[PDB]
Amino acid sequence: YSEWITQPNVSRTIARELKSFLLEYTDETGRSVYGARIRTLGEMNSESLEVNYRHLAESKAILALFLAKCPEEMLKIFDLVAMEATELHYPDYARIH
Amino acid sequence: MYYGISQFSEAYNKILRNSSSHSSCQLVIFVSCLNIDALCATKMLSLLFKKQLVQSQIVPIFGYSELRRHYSQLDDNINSLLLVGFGGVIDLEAFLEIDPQEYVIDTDSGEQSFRRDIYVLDAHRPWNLDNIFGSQIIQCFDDGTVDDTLGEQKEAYYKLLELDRKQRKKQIHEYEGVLEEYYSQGTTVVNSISAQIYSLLSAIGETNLSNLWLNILGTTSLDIAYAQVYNRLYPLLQDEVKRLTPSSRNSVKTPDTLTLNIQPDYYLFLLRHSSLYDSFYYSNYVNAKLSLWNENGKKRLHKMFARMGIPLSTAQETWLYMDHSIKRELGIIFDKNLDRYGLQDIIRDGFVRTLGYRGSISASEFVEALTALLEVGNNSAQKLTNLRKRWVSNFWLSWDALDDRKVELLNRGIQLAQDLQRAIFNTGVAILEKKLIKHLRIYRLCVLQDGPDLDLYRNPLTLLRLGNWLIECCAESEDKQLLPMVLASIDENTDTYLVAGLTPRYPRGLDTIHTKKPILNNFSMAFQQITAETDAKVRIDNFESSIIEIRREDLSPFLEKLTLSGLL
Repeated sequence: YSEWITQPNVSRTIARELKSFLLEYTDETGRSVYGARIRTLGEMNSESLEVNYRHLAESKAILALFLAKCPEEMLKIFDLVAMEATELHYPDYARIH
Repeated sequence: MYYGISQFSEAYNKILRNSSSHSSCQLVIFVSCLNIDALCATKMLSLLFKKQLVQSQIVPIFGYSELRRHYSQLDDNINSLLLVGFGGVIDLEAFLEIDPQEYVIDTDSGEQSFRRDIYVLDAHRPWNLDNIFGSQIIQCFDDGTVDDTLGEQKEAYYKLLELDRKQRKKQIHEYEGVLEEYYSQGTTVVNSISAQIYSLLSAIGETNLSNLWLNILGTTSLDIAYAQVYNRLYPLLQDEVKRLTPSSRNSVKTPDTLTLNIQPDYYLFLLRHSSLYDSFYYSNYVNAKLSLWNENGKKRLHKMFARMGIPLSTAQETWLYMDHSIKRELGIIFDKNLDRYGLQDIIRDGFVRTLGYRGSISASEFVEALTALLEVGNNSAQKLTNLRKRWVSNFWLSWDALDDRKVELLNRGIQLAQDLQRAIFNTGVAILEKKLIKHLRIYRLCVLQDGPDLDLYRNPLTLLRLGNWLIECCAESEDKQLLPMVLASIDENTDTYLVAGLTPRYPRGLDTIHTKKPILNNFSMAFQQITAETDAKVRIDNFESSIIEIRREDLSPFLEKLTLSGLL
């Protein structure tokens, strides 16, 4: 599975899918939790994005299965995707973190 | 018109002839304390008369009663008096019990001379017609308004003077009505005293960099309240700065270089002597723009500081110790993320003075420090007099703060300015939480009954600073219509409230057709008419007419009568 994740096209696809999951995951009340999470992450400069396992399991489940099986590389990839999303919300956030 | 701009030098020469006798001191300067522009003007005149070695007396006055008492104590030898920052709206000869016949000497020959000549200098527009026209002792330094817009008033006043049947009474009534509609107008200011005396000095030709700096400070003193006048006068100061600066630009910094520069001076609070985060948090404009008194305000402040990409620790670091990267890209950073939150008007160009290696300083920070030094520099009618004594004493602290050899005093003034901004901010947020402001159809009353540091607001400038905070905050509330607010503060030692009639102002940077029309503070005649009737032991002595001291028991009836009054 880890070698499968190391494939570049797979890496880019997972990056885009995690971007979409962060920007568009909607709960019962309808608000996108992770967009506001990026908002708060930038505002307090927490540098850490608390992403629930249940949210990633419910939507795009194979990503959660991979994470539970081979977290080593997708930690890097999802961290980069979170940084890019923070750049979207907070331009040039790389200065602070 | 009495003294136009072009003939100020004539008044200067007349005063020099009258009192350039070093054997005595026949010239006395009266200055209204708790007024930055008057302090700057008095400093200009003091330096000028130090040049010509004319002995002078400088007396800081707080209240009208003090002025009349000093004039009663004033000796007859003094043939020249100077009033700075007051006296242009009230009947001085009636106030000081003055007739031309006692003071006139060498009456003959169409001319008249007087044993004591008094020269007033204030820019309050309700120019007293009996003082500007019907006297020779009172001498006013007009700034071009009386000679241009009081022609009809001049004609009506002279018609009444010359006339002391039915059509004659009709015309007398018409002239009196014209005079009255000229009166009953809120006290407003169109020019800065510092600019007027700087123009006089340029006519005399004794200008220098220090006098130009004083004029910049005096003009900046009116920016917070009279920003339209500041914009009107800014190009003249800019041109003077361009003219006087030596051509040897970009010279190596020596401990003796004194440089005045025109550079981006953002509309923040003590930027160069406080953290950027605190400058935003304490800036009246930003606070009014986001209503920081609510808990959402601080979160949105962090939101901006994140949005620009500036670390909060960096923003909260002292200005001198910030990284040179941010200190050299502040302008671009503001360009990128200021229009997003509507704070584009923060970016501004001002004058910065640098004295060798002592670091730069902006005019706004300097005038804030001076005001802070004025405010907190250090049975019923006795402790109040002690308060007047302390307030007058703080005037000399603020005066000596002007000396470049007393930078330690300037640092204390900066610390006092920071503390006063903190206190006013906290008081405003507490008031807006408890909603002490009660909205009516006449004025939004707000009385502080108990709480923290209430003894700070018995100083008139502190109450005015709180008024500036709250009026700026309410100005950005478009839902809240234009309406004056009234502030009172009980003095437990004296058991009296300090009622401060204020005036609404247009939001800074909001320039419209109605914005060009100034707001007129009609609390003067309302206060005086309410006080003349129904004796309530009210103490109206401040040169700023919209400030009174009222008995604690009589506060509520006075406010009820004022509500019954529709004058304002």
